[PDB]
Amino acid sequence: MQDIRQETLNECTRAEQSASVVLWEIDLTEVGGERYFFCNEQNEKGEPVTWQGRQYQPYPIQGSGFELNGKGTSTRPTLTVSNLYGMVTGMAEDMQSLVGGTVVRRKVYARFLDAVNFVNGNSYADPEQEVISRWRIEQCSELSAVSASFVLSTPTETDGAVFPGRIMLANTCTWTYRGDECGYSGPAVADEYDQPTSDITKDKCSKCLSGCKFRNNVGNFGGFLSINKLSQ
Amino acid sequence: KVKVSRVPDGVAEYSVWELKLPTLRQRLFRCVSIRENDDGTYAITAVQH
Amino acid sequence: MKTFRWKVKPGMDVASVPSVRKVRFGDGYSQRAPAGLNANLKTYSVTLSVPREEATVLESFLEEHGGWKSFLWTPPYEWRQIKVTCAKWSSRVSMLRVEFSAEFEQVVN
Amino acid sequence: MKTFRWKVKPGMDVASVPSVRKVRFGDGYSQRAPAGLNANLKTYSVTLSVPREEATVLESFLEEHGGWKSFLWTPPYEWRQIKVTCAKWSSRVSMLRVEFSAEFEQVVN
Amino acid sequence: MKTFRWKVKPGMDVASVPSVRKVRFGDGYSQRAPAGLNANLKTYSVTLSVPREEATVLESFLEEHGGWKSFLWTPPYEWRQIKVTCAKWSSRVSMLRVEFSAEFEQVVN
Amino acid sequence: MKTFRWKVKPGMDVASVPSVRKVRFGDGYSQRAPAGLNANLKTYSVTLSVPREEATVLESFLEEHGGWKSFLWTPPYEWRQIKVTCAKWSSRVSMLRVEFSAEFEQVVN
Amino acid sequence: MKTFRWKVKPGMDVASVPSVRKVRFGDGYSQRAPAGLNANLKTYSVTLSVPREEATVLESFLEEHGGWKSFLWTPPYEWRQIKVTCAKWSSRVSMLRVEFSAEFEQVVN
Amino acid sequence: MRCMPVWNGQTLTFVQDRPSDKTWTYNRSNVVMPDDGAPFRYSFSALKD
Amino acid sequence: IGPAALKAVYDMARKGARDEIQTQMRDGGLFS
Amino acid sequence: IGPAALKAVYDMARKGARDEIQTQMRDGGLFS
Amino acid sequence: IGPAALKAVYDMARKGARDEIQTQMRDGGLFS
Amino acid sequence: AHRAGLWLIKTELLETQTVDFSVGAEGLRHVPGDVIEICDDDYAGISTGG
Ligand code: SF4
Repeated sequence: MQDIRQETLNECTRAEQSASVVLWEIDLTEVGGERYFFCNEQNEKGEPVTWQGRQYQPYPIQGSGFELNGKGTSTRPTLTVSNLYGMVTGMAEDMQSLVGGTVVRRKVYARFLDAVNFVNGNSYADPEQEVISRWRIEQCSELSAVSASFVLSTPTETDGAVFPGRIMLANTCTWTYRGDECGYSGPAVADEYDQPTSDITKDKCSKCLSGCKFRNNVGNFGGFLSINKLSQ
Repeated sequence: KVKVSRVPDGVAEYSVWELKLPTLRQRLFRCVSIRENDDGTYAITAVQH
Repeated sequence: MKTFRWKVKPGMDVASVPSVRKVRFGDGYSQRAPAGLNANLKTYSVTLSVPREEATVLESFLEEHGGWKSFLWTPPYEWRQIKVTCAKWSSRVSMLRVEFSAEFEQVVN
Repeated sequence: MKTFRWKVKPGMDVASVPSVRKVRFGDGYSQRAPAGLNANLKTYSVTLSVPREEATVLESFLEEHGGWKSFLWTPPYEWRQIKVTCAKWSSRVSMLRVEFSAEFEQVVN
Repeated sequence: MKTFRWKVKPGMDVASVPSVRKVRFGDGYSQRAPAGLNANLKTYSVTLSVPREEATVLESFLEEHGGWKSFLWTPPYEWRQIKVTCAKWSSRVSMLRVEFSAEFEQVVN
Repeated sequence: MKTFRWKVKPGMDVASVPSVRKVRFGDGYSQRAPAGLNANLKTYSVTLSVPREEATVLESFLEEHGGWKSFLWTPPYEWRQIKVTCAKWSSRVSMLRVEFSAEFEQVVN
Repeated sequence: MKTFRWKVKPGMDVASVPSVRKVRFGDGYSQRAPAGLNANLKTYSVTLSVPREEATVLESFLEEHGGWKSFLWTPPYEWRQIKVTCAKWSSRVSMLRVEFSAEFEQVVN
Repeated sequence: MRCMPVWNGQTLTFVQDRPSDKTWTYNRSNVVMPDDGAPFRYSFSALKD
Repeated sequence: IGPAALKAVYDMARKGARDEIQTQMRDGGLFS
Repeated sequence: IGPAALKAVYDMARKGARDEIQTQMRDGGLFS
Repeated sequence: IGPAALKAVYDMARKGARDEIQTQMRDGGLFS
Repeated sequence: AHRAGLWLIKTELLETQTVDFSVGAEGLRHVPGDVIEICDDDYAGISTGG
């Protein structure tokens, strides 16, 4: 069971109910963009729908195919949003196809919606009632002048992952440079072609033994030297 | 008509009631999938428990 | 936005169908709820006849808006100004008069 | 629950389709049994004629409920009060009168 | 089982279609055989008119049977008592009389 | 390019269906915009009546162009010369007259 | 090849639809070209009435050809001999005369 | 450990097979009636399964 | 509506078959 | 009857594809 | 046009599925 | 190992039934793993719910 609030359950039980609103939020902070809020309808006063303080904007967007099943493959829902005016194109050329960002979906009954929306106000307004679920954009299946279609996926997907993941190599270091495991923090020394330099912008390790010797960090070398003698 | 021992507070009209006989055995189940549908309904699949 | 000036011949058909979400349970019980926040929008169906010389003006007016721009019009049914858009229209050219038949959808935009 | 106080015109049509479970393969032995308790719910096809001024009140009454809310109405056919819902209605505006067509569906809730 | 007492207006339509198994060979030769052991069953389509006061009795009679119970009736076509079931029916409520239209299928059960 | 010189009969039907791009899911926010430059191209449903002897000339004129070639024609609707193509036409032969029915579609090329 | 002798009553319908290869580009531009080398072929629809005694002759003539052989005939529309074939036909037998209905497709073979 | 990894709405959860108590009861009035007329459809396992 | 409906349904069936095979090949499916 | 028929046919095609794959998996089929 | 259309579409879907599997079986396909 | 085998044997001997149904507008509460009770009047033959 999801820990749904009691008033939402009471609303679900009743025979005659209020409108069900889905409030889409597309988050591009991890990729490097801004977070965008969309909703399918305007409110009763012809203004953007106001939930808490967010004020989601009106825009034709639909998401279908959501499911909760662990027996077979992953779920892979689908989200369709229109770009007649070229917004999705502007986001995709810039933020590299909107691949990797988060999509958050909220389902709130219109009974609990904020009092700003209705012309006569709402006496039952309660901002705590919503049902939230998070997904991650996976691909842009289509992009046209009429619409654009994305396919979402679960944040925890196991398509390209292999467990042990760490390879024993004879001549190449697998660590990340200046990371936790390499443990190097000092002046810029060399380039990625083992050419001396001092600018901090173009300092990169070549993952070679000479590249590591430039740092005098041979102790933390990722690879295991002289294996190829035994493997032979 | 029945005559219950006590009437819980605020039992509105058109609310679900179940009769639990001692003879009959419960038929439990365990959900395995809940497919959200466009009409606003949910399809639920279960396996015996 | 420009306004529709010409008058409508009697026989206008106002068809309104709301959108609802229905679930039908076992013994006739059910759940009903509105689908959207906004109220429903009507679809006025009109017929109007104009002289041959004035047909060009009306045809050009409907042509310039295409099927994507909306214009103000005060239907005789309720006498309140609304925003309507005409996606398609037709005309039958007689000897003296031209008769237009078109369906004005209502849009909140 | 509001009530419907307007008067219908001759020709009201009552269509009843009982819900029944029947199994029959080809021309074989057939078995039939009811689907539930409230199997038979009738849908009433009504027609209303009201003047130009009174059309707004009826239209507002039908629009305010939408397709979801149910009102009380006592049909002229059997004279027993029932709860109905109007999911679609069409108006045909004339010079002096307006003619309404609608379908009322009996509901248990 | 109860008996259908009310009378039928002229214009009854009796439609009987047997079920057969046909195989069409090359040059117009063929195989024909009856599908089942039992004889075919007709589908009488009747219409009848009753006053306003007596409409409720007939509607209640057809209602209590649902679409699953069969009642005896002697069609004027052949004057032999049979077993019929009315799956659906409709009525047009005039000012003085109500006109029913229904299809009585014949069942051997 | 050859021209059409015959005269049409009362009752020409000019059908206009502009090409537009609209996106709307359910009852939500709707967006519309034109599809191209020459969005609106009309199809004229004409009717021609010619004697028995002059049916051959009109039939030959419509046949030699086929459905592909386009000819100039000045519609009586707006009196501006356009390029049209006739893709289908049907003739109803009478004792002294022949009646033609065809659809001319405006084209850009 | 045998020739058709019997005469056709007024009301003959001549329907001709050419075959074209069309491609529609973005802004109303297009490509049009004929599909085949040969010119299109009309499909005359005729109606003729003959006495009861002469009906057998016409029926035998049309039955002899089946639906695969063609006979020469000179339509009143253009007065040039062509090759036609009748795939299907029907006749309505009155007290004194029999009226036939058939569609003579034109075939170049 | 006989648990099925299912992605809940917000977090990846593991559902194990241990005895548990009921949550909600669904009678013939709570569930949707299809046009077929059967609210519940039961299926069983195969012989060789 | 004639054999054209059958041809269209056959094409749609083939497209669905390719889509289903590709869906099954990924992790957790029958083919994996 | 519009795109709805196409969508329904697509769903039925996918169901048929799953059923056919499961049928072919067992003994004697292509995948066995 | 009633359930008969559904049954016919299902049969055509199964035929398409078999054809697609056999097509993908040969060289270059997914199953190769 | 013996308990691992016994679990398969017992779960495939004891639990051999599945059910599928649709519940409208109140399925927000359910996630996989919930245990529910089914009171089918037709199955039992006696009226148990309303
Ligand atoms: S080669 Fe040495 S300095 Fe470079 S990443 Fe590996 S451990 Fe760090």
